Amino acid sequence: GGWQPRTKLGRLVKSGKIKSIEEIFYHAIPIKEAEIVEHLLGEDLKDEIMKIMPVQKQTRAGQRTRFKAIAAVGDGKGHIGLGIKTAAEVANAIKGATIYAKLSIPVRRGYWGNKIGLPHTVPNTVTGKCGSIRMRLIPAPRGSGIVAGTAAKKLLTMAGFEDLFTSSLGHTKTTFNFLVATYKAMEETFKFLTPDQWEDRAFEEHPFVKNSDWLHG
Amino acid sequence: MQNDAGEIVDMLIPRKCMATDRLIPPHDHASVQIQIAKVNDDGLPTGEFETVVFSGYVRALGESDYALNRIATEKGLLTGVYRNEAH
Amino acid sequence: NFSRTFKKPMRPYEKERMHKELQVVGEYGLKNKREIWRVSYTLSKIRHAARELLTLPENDSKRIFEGAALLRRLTKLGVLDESKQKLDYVLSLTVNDLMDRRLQTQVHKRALANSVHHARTLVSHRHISVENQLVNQPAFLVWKESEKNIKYADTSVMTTEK
Amino acid sequence: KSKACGRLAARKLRLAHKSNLWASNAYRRSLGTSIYKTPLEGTSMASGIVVGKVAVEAKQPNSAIRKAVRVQLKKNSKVVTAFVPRDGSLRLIDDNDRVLIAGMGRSGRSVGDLPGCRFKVIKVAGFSLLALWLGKKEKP
Amino acid sequence: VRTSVLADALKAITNAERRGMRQVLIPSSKVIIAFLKVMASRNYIGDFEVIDDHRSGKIVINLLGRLNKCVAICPRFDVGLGDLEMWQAKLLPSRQFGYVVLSTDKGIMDHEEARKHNAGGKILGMFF
RNA sequence: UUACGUGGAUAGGGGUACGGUUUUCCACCGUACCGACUAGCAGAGGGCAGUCUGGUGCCAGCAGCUGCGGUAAUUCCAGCUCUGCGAGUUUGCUCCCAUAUUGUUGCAGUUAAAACGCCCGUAGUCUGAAUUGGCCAGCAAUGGUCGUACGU
RNA sequence: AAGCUGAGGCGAAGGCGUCUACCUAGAGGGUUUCUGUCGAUCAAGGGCGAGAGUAGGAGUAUCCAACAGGAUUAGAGACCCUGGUAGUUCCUACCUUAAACGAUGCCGACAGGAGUUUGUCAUUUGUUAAUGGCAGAAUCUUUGGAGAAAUCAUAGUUCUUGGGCU
Repeated sequence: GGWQPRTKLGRLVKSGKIKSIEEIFYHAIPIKEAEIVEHLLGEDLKDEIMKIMPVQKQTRAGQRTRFKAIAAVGDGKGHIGLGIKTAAEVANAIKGATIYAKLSIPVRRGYWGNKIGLPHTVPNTVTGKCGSIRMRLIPAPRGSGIVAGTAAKKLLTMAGFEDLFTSSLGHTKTTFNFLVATYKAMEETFKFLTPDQWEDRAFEEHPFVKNSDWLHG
Repeated sequence: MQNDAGEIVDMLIPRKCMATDRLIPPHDHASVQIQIAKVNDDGLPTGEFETVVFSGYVRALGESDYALNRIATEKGLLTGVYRNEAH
Repeated sequence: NFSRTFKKPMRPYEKERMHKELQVVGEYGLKNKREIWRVSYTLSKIRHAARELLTLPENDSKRIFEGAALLRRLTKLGVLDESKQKLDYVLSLTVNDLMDRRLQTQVHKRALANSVHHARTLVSHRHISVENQLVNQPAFLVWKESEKNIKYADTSVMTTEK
Repeated sequence: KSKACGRLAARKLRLAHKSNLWASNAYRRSLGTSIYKTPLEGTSMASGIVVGKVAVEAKQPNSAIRKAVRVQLKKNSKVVTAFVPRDGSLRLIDDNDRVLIAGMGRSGRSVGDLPGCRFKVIKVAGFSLLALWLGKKEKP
Repeated sequence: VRTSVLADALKAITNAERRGMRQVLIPSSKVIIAFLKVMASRNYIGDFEVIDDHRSGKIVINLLGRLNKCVAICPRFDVGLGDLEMWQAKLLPSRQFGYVVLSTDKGIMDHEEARKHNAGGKILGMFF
């Protein structure tokens, strides 16, 4: 019969009461099911195993080996997610990490020089740092292509920036850090307060209290 | 943010905290959106609410209490409470 | 004196870059992978010139003379339409646009050759001319004005000799 | 912070920079010169007469005897060990021939398993080993 | 020792804006008063009160809450119009906002003013 | 199973004249007639296309680095297939980038290498506030008003 | 110079504990005294500098490098035991080093609560106390930021990179 929604949010989506990802993001609600994000962007988003790695706990019998793994969800319009997962099997790790990406999912965008049409780069330079690694995403003029490491480029393309500049620092072999600090950089793009998000608009209705009677009776 | 020939671009606008005035991102799940019932004189509800917002920064410190005093008395939902007295 | 027309790529054995460059060679019917890299390097001198112009003021003496002169030279080559003739659109453009203006490909569009490869053969064997002037060279770059004037040189096609 | 930043303070910055270059080992190696007292003499390729044939063996864990010839050089009249690549090849070289020597390709230092020697034999008798090993040229 | 004021004071204003205060207490001067005035024109700040004490002075800022950093760089580097559009690319994060306060011959004004007036000079810092 | 006896086409490499060409040859640029020999170099564990079959058995050897070889070699020595770049392509030494590992922009110094044992102190670098403005029309350049402070 | 003796005080650091008189220095507080930028940091250069060590006198109780025995051990040049001179104390010249350690250079600003505690002043009769001020000394924390992490109200305000010197 397909997935049965559990929790308040899945319930709205199965119902179809709320349409689009933005409504969820604006209200800052926890996405606790992957069956949500499969539904809303249910077309373009693609799984991409970034890498696998072996990992070794010592024990009294020698070396219980487990496989750590990354995947990365990427709609080409301005969304991204990233998840990591260990398991004993390789398939359980990958099919785990696919789900963890969806649980965590909007990348802000803007123009380099003049406002032209349809934005293609980070609004302002931003750096996300995980552990040793430092990632810097820099404003960049049109038709430059993206430049980074091929680890970072795959994730960036999913984000959808047409052209970008980059400046890595620290111990960039450690790829689980390097990809995360890229993901964390794109998280910081909405944090940075510009002149454009001045004014106050009216606060939108939070979609539980709006639909608080279809939910019950 | 604006395309400049015309139009408006970008999807979604983060709501802004009333205390601090910073942006509320997607993932700060400590963010809060209140409803407070405005009432007719003699305490009759009018079916019309004020929606007060806070970011997860302001709650984390302690101070989101004291903002609710300041913001409500500005809108006209309390008397006393804000401004004096200790001793 | 002299100059280096093509540049070698930064990293040799990247999968995505090599897999990209075959299906530019395949579509436009091309000899080597270096005959891309010159057209990449030709696109660089256009865009590096353009960007510097962009940084300058919107009124400066350098921008007015150069900006009009730059767009004039690209409207010849037939990359920019008159819709897009506004200086920022120079920072766009791909190798796929600039490859399309070459003689090989303009024969094909014309269809005289009948194939991308056939077009190369026609030009390399002295069959094709441009306004009564023979062109042995298979990368001419035609200026839209003269695109109409692509035609058989004479020999086997006109002469009919064995 | 941690340096002079002021407007007139360019003598302090320029002169302190000259000191800190002497910590850097590449500036130190170039400048000392310091390179002249070398068998190569700073030349990539050198030639001269073979003295004989020697078996020098690898360190660890690699158990193997490598076969490097002793060669007197032309210009210095020094002597130095020099590796002979490819299997056979020690048999191709002959006793008391002229040979062209070049570097191990490690920009100095000692390369693989093989300690001591920093030198490989490129040619013998004006021919080249690759041609000889492959056998598209000859020796009398 | 107080090496610089304009350098020092803009640190204290930034530490208020990170924290999210309503007002700040800065010894005052005539460059600090002009630096605050120029960012008041672009509406990054509220509106402030330069009080007397027959002394150096004090300022009480009123913060609007729309401001990320005030730098004040030193030493005070000379800059001249053709040379300037490097110092935009280094100092600011973006291209599309944030201004570079420099004391032109006419007075201290943004880069956007300074190129209009056609007068460069020594630079004080920035804001964004 | 669209690249692995047919079907015809079109060259220039080359050859032979003559016309141009140059002080003279050569070679070029033409014109006409003759026509069914032209690819290597470097690799195929990872950094950065085979777990093929055969020989070798910590031996020969490869290998910048990590590593391979002790009789089952995905790295040796050969064959076959495949890959790269292509009239080019490896190999030495010097040298710049990679390198914010020379740091003005722009590094680091509690424990990883790195804060003089402490105080005085000259050269050196650094040095709080203050001096002719306010007000109106602003889009600026500026132009008015308030203040008259009345020297050469 | 026991006990009093403590995450207590003073001193530039090294360091400083019985009591009395003597000469001497200064930090902090208070100040409707005076001067008016006289300042910050520092190559050279100058002094102070635990304990050991050296030279020459005066001491020589205790403890004690060396040394001498006695045990133990396969051996024991050691650990354990019994004796022991140089040193350990004072005075005059030296030496100039330590895990001389907060392994954290100096001056300046700002950024969070909480109660300890030392000095001193202020308003109160909660006067060997209560609340508050400057200056110290530590601490705690469900606070923010930083860091590779351990952790840190400074190791915070740093790819959102520039207060001043070594």
